[PDB]
Amino acid sequence: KNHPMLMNLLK
Amino acid sequence: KLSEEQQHIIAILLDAHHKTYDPTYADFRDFRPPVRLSMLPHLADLVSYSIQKVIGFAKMIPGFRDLTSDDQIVLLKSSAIEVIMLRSNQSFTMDDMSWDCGSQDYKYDVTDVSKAGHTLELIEPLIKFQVGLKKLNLHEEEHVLLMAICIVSPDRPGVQDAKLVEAIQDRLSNTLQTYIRCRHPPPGSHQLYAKMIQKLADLRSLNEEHSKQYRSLSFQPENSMKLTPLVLEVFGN
Ligand SMILES: */C(C)=C\C(=O)CC[C@@H](C)[C@H]1CC[C@H]2/C(=C/C=C3C[C@@H](O)C(=C)[C@H](O)C3)CCC[C@]12C
Repeated sequence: KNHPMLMNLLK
Repeated sequence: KLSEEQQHIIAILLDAHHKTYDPTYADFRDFRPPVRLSMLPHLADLVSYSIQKVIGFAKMIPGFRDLTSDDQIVLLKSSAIEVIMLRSNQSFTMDDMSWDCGSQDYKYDVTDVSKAGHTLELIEPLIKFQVGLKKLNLHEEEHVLLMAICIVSPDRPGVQDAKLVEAIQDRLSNTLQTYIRCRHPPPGSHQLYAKMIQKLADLRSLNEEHSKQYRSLSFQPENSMKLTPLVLEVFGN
């Protein structure tokens, strides 16, 4: 999605 | 009447805000020190920290989990700035017309924002928005519900599954409408849900303005370097 940090924080 | 599920929702939203908002503002020490674009390094840090907290609140929201990872990401990316403006109000004070974080160093005023590199075009509507929001004098229950409704909006750019997003929002909206009639007394209650929804439209405009402001700041690399990687990812990318 090109959003690594947001995706990680979300998990 | 307020259904048990509705009460359940409110209780969750309150606790989630409590977990993600520290009224002591003790973490502000960690940020790069405010300098009086002198303010940009400190404010970029405050914004980035705030994005982290908004994410933490967002996970807590009922039904948020059910959304696919892509829909969660688009919702946060679009709404993060608006939530920060909304949440920021607890800090905000009518007396100074400034955001007050328990210390002079951490008290923020229009000239500080300007030092961040923001024009009055963003700032002036921002301060009016803060003023109008304060005037509502919302119950903490209303404040947390409003943040949740802001986040889970179906018309956000990039949303995959709008109907599912709309369904989560409607349950929160219905909880809000029902809460106000049940728990908010006249005359403060009058046209409260409509006034609150008008605040969400104000926020869309602020977000749209912020993006133009970011793009202008963003265009220069040296200014961009001052921002955090989270901030670049959420607003850039
Ligand atoms: C543009 C490149 C830099 C920016 O600072 C963009 C956002 C600016 C314009 C303001 C939006 C909200 C403002 C403030 C918020 C204060 C707090 C946030 C909240 O999460 C919190 C924990 C506290 O209540 C403080 C005041 C400073 C300017 C803004 C960040």
